[PDB]
Amino acid sequence: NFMLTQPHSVSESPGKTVTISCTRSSGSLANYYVQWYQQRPGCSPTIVIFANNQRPSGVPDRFSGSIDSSSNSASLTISGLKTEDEADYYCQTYDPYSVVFGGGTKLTVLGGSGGSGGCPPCGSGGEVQLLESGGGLVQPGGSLRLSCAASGFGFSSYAMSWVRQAPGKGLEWVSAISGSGGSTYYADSVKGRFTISRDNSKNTLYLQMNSLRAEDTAVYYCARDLIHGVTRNWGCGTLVTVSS
Amino acid sequence: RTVMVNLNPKRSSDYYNRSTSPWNLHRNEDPERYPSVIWEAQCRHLGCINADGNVDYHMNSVPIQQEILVLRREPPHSPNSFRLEKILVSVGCTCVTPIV
Ligand SMILES: [Cl-]
Repeated sequence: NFMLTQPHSVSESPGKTVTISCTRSSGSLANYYVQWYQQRPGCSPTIVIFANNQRPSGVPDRFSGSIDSSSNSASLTISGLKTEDEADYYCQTYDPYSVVFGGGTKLTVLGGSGGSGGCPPCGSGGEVQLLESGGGLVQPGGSLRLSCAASGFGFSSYAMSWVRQAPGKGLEWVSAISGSGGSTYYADSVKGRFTISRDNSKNTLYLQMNSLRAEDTAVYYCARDLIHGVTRNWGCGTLVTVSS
Repeated sequence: RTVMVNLNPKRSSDYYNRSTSPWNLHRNEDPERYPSVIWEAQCRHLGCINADGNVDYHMNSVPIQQEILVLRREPPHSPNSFRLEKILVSVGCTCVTPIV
């Protein structure tokens, strides 16, 4: 479909402003909302900007987002940089059939230390709870079924998705399903092997993984989406290892 | 506890056509059920129609799924009274936005 290109890394001094840009290779960027995620080392990702420029409660107002339709790009801007802003920032958007993450931009706040951050909670806060399970070790060609138990919201009113991350690598969208379960979407490399489904009376999301491959090794996250392609909340992940 | 009891939407409504989240109507027939015909909404698009008439993926068409009362045949194929069941049906579609 398309790719999102953001720099591998950027550095800037504390107290200064930094902008991270993300260029979309194909399709018109202005047709689809752009999200930005912060992920500290060893933590789950958390939303900092959704729908191009919306800021959730709890995100400091030094974070802002914008889009530039003529260059087909979106930007995250951090004013008044603090050491706790040092992290990996991911852009994300979508088209009618797929969701795409950028490679992640690692932001270094020069000066070394003078702060920290800490990890977010599982479910991205509030009453929203997403608890993954089913991960384990499997042989190539094997099968595994992941489940995600949701609480704290009207589950059948929310599109849901699976996103995975191999330790030390980037976010990769896996699969998505509409609130009713009537529409499903798949990354190309998992089509014909993975099946996403949901049981709305049990508040549960499933991912059936057949024909497992070594490259399928990753932490797999459950995610609640406000619409297709706009992720608002993240689980804490379950680990899937595929090895001979 | 057994108790006694006696005796298309397009006809009067074209919201299915004029909604920013328009839908088609599926005829769901079941003679072993009363009412025999249920009309089930299927949203036409993932996105919603915007002010230019175009499908817009900044929002989604979503169905409104409701449990409703029906009457079925307690002994199958036997029209000698029946059970009272609840079924989940799409009654229409609305447009959901991430901006609230
Ligand atoms: Cl795809």
